[PDB]
Amino acid sequence: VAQGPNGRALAESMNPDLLSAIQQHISIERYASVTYLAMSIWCAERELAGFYQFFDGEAKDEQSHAVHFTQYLIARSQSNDLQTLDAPRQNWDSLASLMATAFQMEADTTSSIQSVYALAERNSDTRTTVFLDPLIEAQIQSEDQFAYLLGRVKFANGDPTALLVIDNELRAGQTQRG
Amino acid sequence: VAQGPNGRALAESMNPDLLSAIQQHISIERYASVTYLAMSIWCAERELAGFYQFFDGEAKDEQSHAVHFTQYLIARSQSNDLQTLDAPRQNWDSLASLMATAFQMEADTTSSIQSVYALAERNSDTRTTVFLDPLIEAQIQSEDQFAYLLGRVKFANGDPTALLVIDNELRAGQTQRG
Amino acid sequence: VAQGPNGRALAESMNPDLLSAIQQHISIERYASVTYLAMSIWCAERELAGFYQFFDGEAKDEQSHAVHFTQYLIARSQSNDLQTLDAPRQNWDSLASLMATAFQMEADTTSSIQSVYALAERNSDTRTTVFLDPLIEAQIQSEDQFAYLLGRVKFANGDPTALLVIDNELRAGQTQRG
Amino acid sequence: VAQGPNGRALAESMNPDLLSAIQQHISIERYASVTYLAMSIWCAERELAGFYQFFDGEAKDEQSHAVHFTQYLIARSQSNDLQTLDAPRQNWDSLASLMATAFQMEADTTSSIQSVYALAERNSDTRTTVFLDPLIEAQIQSEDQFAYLLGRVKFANGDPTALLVIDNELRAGQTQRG
Ligand SMILES: [Fe+3]
Ligand SMILES: [Fe+3]
Ligand SMILES: [Fe+3]
Ligand SMILES: [Fe+3]
Ligand SMILES: [Fe+3]
Ligand SMILES: [Fe+3]
Ligand SMILES: [Fe+3]
Ligand SMILES: [Fe+3]
Repeated sequence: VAQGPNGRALAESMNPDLLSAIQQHISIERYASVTYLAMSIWCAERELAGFYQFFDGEAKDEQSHAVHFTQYLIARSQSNDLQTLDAPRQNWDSLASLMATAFQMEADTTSSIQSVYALAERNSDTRTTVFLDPLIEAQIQSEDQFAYLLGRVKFANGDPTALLVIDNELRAGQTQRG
Repeated sequence: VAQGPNGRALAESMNPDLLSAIQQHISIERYASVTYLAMSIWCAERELAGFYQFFDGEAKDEQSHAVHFTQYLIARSQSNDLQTLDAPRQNWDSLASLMATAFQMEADTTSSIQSVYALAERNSDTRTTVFLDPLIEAQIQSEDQFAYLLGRVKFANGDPTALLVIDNELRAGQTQRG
Repeated sequence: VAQGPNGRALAESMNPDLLSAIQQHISIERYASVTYLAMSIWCAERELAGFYQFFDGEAKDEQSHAVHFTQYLIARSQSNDLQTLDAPRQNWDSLASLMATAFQMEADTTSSIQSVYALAERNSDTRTTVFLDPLIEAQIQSEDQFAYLLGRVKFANGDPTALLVIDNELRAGQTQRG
Repeated sequence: VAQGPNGRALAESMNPDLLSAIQQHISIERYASVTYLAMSIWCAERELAGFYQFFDGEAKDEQSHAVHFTQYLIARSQSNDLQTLDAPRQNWDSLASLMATAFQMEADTTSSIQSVYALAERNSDTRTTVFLDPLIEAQIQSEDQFAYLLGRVKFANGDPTALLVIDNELRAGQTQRG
């Protein structure tokens, strides 16, 4: 039985370019996590408690996604390589602008997964494409959700009264079209 | 015992003009169903989740009404004739405009039932007028309800803040005067 | 952040040929729905109550599948386009013949999904292939189920006694091999 | 306050032709009752226990309908006039033939109600047309039901095996399309 780069018994070798791309995607997820934390803080600074609670949960969720990817590398007997994590963006002129960055961060996370997926297909790594399938499905619902929040905030058109109403929705757990 | 046009034992013959008018009313109900689906989609596209859920339920309800009419024709030993279904309207400039079309569609559904009712009376088909009575009663409450939603949306006068408040009412199941 | 054709924030553009093919598949599902309704009616006309209840449920299910596809287009920020719906077939010489059309309609629905799937693969739209995966899986079980019902009815060889026995199975919810 | 023909306070006079027609309809219902009893007996004589139980219940139901009409005459301060009740038909060559007579008896009961209804309309007796409305509705479901039983028995085509299967359905309470 062969041993993988992390020392465990190796079911099938992984191409180093695919390994590198998974390790980088873990950084993308970790960066989304600290970005949602930064957004949580911005909302708390403006007394938007519902948005603060929503992004606090999202930061924890993105971190769970990152850890889920580190477990896949363990399961494949590959080495992890936790990287330097850049500082998040921390300043926005409005909630609409924040939510725009939020949506783009979700969409960018999906693009990263898609890039890993395409490289797995090139390498015929069916374990990885299967592993990624439910994660792409969750990204579809997250994109749908962030499009909903962004659009609802844009509909408010900067009226504080409407932003308070939406804030209370989020505090209540009303965060999707349903 | 005579057999009806659909092959079952025939309790009493139905005039072909009344049969034709019932078959056409089934199309009216099916068309209202797909119209409310189109309206559900328009609302979902604008993050008006409460209106989206309301019209999603209304599309299912109108379809149930259509099927209820197909069962009456079976019970009368008459043939059904499911027809080509036109494409619904799908574009509106505002929620007020959508709700206006919605109210008119409900009122037009009642007019169709009334036309069937009058033809049954002309033909002295008491089974059909009796069958239609509870359906007219339900139309009265649906007209009352759609007048309520339309008027409440018109009262909002296009203010996004008020439309969000109404949207949340509908998501909560608050869809009538009560 | 870019806006999609339906007005929502756009996570990733969709090729117009793939959009068109999804919109057409929605029509396929809507057409299967009204076809199963027509079959429900044919069975009710011949007092085959179990088959009537089965196809009544199947018509509702196919419609849910159609709506599920309209939600995916919303989630992708694409426009829906609800189309003219052709009239269903409504006449069969026997239950065996009806069930043959029923099986072919299920298989044809899967072919339509497969065609959408292949075009997504050509376009590298991984969101769409992932979205379609559970729906293909459900089609496998539906094909298995309709093959079971068709074959059981064919085994009956037109004996009314056996068709009554099968009818009672379906009324009892015994609709699959299990 | 005026007194009605039966001695009670009279809310509104009834035309004697309408009174006579209601009194005769009570006889129609009583005759259907003893007819279903005769049918119950014929089925019991041939060990068709499910059909025996079904018609035993139907005889009791028709009698309840008759009594319901006698209560309406009391409520209208009109006299009842319970009439000589003819002997029922008691011999049939087959269950198919019995069920044909059964369906015709139900349809004939509805015709009698319709005749009363038309005379009430001529006399503008809105109390009577309102009173009759739910009874016509119940007749629609009874006609639907007897068409179902008749057609299912005809489908059996005189095969004892299929008639036993249907008999067991009826014993189980499976007496309608559902
Ligand atoms: Fe993530
Ligand atoms: Fe996410
Ligand atoms: Fe309706
Ligand atoms: Fe309605
Ligand atoms: Fe389907
Ligand atoms: Fe299906
Ligand atoms: Fe009766
Ligand atoms: Fe009866």
